[PDB]
Amino acid sequence: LRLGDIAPDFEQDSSEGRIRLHEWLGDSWGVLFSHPADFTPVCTTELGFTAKLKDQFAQRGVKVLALSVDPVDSHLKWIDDINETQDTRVNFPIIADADRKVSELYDLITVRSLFIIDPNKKVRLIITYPASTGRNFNEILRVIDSLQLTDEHKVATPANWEDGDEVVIVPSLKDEEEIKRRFPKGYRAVKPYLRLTPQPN
Amino acid sequence: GSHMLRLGDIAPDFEQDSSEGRIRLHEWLGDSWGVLFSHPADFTPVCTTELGFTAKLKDQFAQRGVKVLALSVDPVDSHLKWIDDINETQDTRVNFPIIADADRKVSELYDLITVRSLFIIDPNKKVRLIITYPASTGRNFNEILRVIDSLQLTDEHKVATPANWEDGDEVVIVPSLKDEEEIKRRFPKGYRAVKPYLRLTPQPN
Repeated sequence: LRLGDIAPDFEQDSSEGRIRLHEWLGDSWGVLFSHPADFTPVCTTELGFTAKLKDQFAQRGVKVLALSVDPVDSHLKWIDDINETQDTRVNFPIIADADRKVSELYDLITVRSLFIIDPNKKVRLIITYPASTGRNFNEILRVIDSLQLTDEHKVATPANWEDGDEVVIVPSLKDEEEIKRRFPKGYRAVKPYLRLTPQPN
Repeated sequence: GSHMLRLGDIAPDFEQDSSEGRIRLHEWLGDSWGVLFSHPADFTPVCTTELGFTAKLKDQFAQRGVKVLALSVDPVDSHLKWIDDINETQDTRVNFPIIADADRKVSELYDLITVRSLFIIDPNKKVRLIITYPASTGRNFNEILRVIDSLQLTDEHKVATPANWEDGDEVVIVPSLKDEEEIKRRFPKGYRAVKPYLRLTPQPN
């Protein structure tokens, strides 16, 4: 699976019923989190933050699913532990991938991958962390804010950009009357290739 | 043989020209941690800002014993001109080598042939993290540092960093460690068994 590939559609059982990925997503952004097994400490804490970021995901029109190979009864029992020990409520599906169909489809055969999926079902980011190291969910939101903004405007987000920081005009946009139209907040040519503009609102 | 690198793969050695002389990767790293940053081409705005921030975190990489290399398919002369623009527009001084991969040898070897990859390399030359970001979206240098803090800690002690862990926060005892006598030795500060598989322990010294 490479960036710009279609996120392969699947049908699989889950903690919230049988799920067809593409149909469930509809026109929403997606984040598929994979976890190697239920009742694992790092993963427990990650599914905690994912549940706690319900509203943050909803604001951005992002649907979230987790994936593990353990059965539905295991997932449901694990959700009880997450809800209690992380002081939250898992609101989203954990896919029960017992037959490995979804894991093979996403080339997941210890490390775990997240896949960011756009409304046209394209993989826009693949992040793999080792088992030693839990995710930073601020970074996941900041990348989604980058992708959404750079899909809606001809900008790219610089190093250590946060929502509201100024952005660079994309290098391929070189039409000077087009640049004037598209960026009424104005821009600075710091270099021929480095053009800074306030984030379009 | 050249292929898309996976965690635990050895970061393959090479010899290549750079902005700071002809470099052999494994020899140049020695027993330090390494971060190899790729950049598709010189004079690209996101990449300019990334080499700026990378140069600003000089002290931060050196505190952690981490050596930094950039890599781009462009000659030395082009790299040196670009370093002048980076140093000036980003208010810094690039003090790490930008590899001049003009014959594409290192890019083909790392199978990087628009995205850019960073590889975190441990003392035994193993890839411990790969982050590929698309051209639209600049990296977060705070996260690269936090993951280095996680990997270094989780190599010296038998812990894993939970979600949203920062340096000095509670950690979890790796599941693979289950010998309660060994645990008692290694964690004198003690631990909370929230569940049998979720054992929280203050970050070791």
